[PDB]
Amino acid sequence: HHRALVLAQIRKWLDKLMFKEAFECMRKLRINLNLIYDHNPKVFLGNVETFIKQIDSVNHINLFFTELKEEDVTKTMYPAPPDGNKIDLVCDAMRAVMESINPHKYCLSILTSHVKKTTPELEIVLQKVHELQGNAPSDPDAVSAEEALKYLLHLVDVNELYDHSLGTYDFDLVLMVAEKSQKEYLPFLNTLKKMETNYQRFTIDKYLKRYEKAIGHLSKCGPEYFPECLNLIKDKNLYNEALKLYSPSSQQYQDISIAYGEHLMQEHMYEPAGLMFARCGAHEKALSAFLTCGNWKQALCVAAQLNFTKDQLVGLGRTLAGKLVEQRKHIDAAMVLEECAQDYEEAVLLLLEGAAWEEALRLVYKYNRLDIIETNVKPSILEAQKNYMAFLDSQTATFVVQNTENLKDEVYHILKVLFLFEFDEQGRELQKAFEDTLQLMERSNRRTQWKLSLL
Amino acid sequence: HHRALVLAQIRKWLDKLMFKEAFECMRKLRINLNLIYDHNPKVFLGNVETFIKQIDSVNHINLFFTELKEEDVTKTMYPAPPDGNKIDLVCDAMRAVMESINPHKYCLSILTSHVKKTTPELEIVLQKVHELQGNAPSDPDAVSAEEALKYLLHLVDVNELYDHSLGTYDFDLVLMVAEKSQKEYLPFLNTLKKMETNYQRFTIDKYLKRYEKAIGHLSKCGPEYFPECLNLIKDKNLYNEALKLYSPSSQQYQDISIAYGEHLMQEHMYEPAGLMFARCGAHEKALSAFLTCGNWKQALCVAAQLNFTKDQLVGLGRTLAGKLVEQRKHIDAAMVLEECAQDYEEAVLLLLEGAAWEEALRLVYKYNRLDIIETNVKPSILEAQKNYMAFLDSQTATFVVQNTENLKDEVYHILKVLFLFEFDEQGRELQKAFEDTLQLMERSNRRTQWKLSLL
Repeated sequence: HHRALVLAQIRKWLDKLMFKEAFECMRKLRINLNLIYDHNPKVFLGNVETFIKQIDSVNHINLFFTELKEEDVTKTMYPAPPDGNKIDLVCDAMRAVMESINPHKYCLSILTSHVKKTTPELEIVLQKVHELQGNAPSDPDAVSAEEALKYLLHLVDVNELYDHSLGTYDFDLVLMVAEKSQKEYLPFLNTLKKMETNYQRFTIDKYLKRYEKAIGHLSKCGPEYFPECLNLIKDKNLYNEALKLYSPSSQQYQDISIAYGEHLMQEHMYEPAGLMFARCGAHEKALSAFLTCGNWKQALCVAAQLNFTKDQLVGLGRTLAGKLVEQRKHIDAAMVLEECAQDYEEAVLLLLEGAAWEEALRLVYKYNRLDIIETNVKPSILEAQKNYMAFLDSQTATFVVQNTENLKDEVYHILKVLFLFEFDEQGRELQKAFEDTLQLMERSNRRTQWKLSLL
Repeated sequence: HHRALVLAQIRKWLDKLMFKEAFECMRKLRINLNLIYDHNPKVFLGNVETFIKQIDSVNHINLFFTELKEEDVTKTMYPAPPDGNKIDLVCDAMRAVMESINPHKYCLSILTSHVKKTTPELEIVLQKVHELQGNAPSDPDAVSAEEALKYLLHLVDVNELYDHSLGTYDFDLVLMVAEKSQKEYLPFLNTLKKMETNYQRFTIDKYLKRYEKAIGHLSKCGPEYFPECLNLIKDKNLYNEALKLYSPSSQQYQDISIAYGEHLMQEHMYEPAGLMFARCGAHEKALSAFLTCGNWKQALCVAAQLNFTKDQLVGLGRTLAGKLVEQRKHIDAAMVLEECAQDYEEAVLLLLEGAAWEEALRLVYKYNRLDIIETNVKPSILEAQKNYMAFLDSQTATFVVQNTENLKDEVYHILKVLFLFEFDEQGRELQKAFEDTLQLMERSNRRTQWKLSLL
């Protein structure tokens, strides 16, 4: 009972926005500092200004930062009868208030609110410690690039604080960190200095594994470096970000576009590669990329961009109809056959293979081939008939989620051609049949019509 | 407590399949007879044979029938700590046992199990009382058509028992009912007798409102009666059942088919009418029926069955493309325009109107009209772009069931033509945009891909 009396107090203090009283006492009985947020997140955010202002101190408001955990201490350590990420909301919201009130007094704390994010923003923290090199000192009123290094050192690995210096490119800043911490690193700098401005920065970023940026340099230190650069891209997969670098219509932006074709190819994402080849004017490549997947619409555009003869098109049409057949895209294969090669007969058989009765039939009359009705169309209907019945045992008796309400359309369609051809018996059979096996599904769909009043 | 002791007994008797003990006692304290089924339906059905056999009596097993209600007396009157319709299961199951054991002893009861169904089968009951006229008497061992009328009279309205006599067509049976019950009905019979066999039965069925059967007669009493008959059909809507009457290829089956066309027309079910006209060889009618709805596939078949000129087809194609446009079926309207009238330009604009970018574009190259890309295609893409963004505020902020996962396809499709045309900015914009407004929907879909690695 000795303890619960204190925590009571603290919960009432934080309730009356008295953060100092609460905090001063928490720190003296070593109670965890998260309480003062976790006790009520919606209130603490929305009163950050009056929080910051009550612990003016920078030791105190940094001691809060180090102690701040992702987890709610109200669930576990101090049991009690948001927007998103906690560490981030608090580091952000707190920093915006410190930014406003006095960026110069709170420098060391604003840096700490970058280092402590769920993904420490050390890139940003060092662009800030760099600016402290220029425009300093303005009296002991501000903080020097060295007073901040002493402090950051307690919070950031030394190998990681050094690796990030180099990121800024400012060498005096880079020395500052090695000397005010961990002289067999002087070889790197002393050869680095002897590189031209642009290629020096490339080597630094390729070394820090920052490839997207390291390309942003090699693109500037000359055209005899384009091959060394093209390599990086090829196998760091920097295709997207390298295109925005060189001007379009450049013979350099051209090679990067082809290599992106070739990489997309070798990755079995064939359609994107066909679109890239086709944009950068590589028609012969885009045609065999569009062929390998079943994109005939595009395939025929690229083919016109190459001026195929009426025959070379007939030949192409066939090749595609094959690729589409082996992708079970029968209706599509038929429509490339009747468009490109005027193969009336093959098209009609493929339409029937994909249960396109009405279109299978339009073609028959468009060509005086009424003989096929007997040979192929009526037999193909009657056989589908059976495969549709046999499927309503197979899927009725033998039955989680049954979307057999999407052959709702397909039955509608075959019912009409059944009636047109005097097959009433099997018509009424399927009508009745599909009806029951469709309502006989109510336990614990849509209103779209497929019936034929004619049966 | 005086009562619950008895009901206890009865529940234990019915439990030990002792129906007689139970029943004998139920009838003496006027307990409701439903108890002996409602106490356990799954058991009583499955022991009907031993039930029937224990009340051999026919008074007793008829007294059960009259007392049998649809409702469970176990829920209400006698509270207790199936397949379908109760009255029907019991009347059926009980009748099948009485049929087997001795159709002649149980005649009066088998008739009662027809009269008591949820929809009393009086048609069937009278075909049975008719058969008792022929093959009688075979001693007092059976029941005469008159001994059954005395009994049925207690159970069936007299006007309804008479109306059904006439249904059997046997006049001696018909007299039997009027005399052994309610002589100013003799005019009907005495003129009815003077009709030929077939037309006499027509008049009886038209009088009993049994039209489907009354047509089955008029179709036989001559060809000068076809007009009187055709009328009945027209306005009793007996089109389906009248077709199975006359032989196909009959000029009588022809007129019934047209009138069914005309009736389907006047009912705004235009597609069925177009199929009927088209089956019975009424092409000119089926063409304007297929036109009025948007069925161009069929429309073009019927048109070939009439040998339209190359021009009369161009003209038809246009007419359909209009009907399809006013049914917002843009892609279809375009495909009738490029097929029937070779209107390249109109088709391309309509495809764009229905967001068929890839097919809109195939056409452009199939005709050297690259100028349209500028004038019409690129502008139409960019505008869709906006209507797709503006729709992701309109449908994201302003939001039960949101199937905005079916424009999943349509975005995929427009993304590719965006990239082909150097519109990366609006590409990445829509990619990013649609992505969030698609995941930002998780609270309390599919895995189909629409992304472009190229953005």
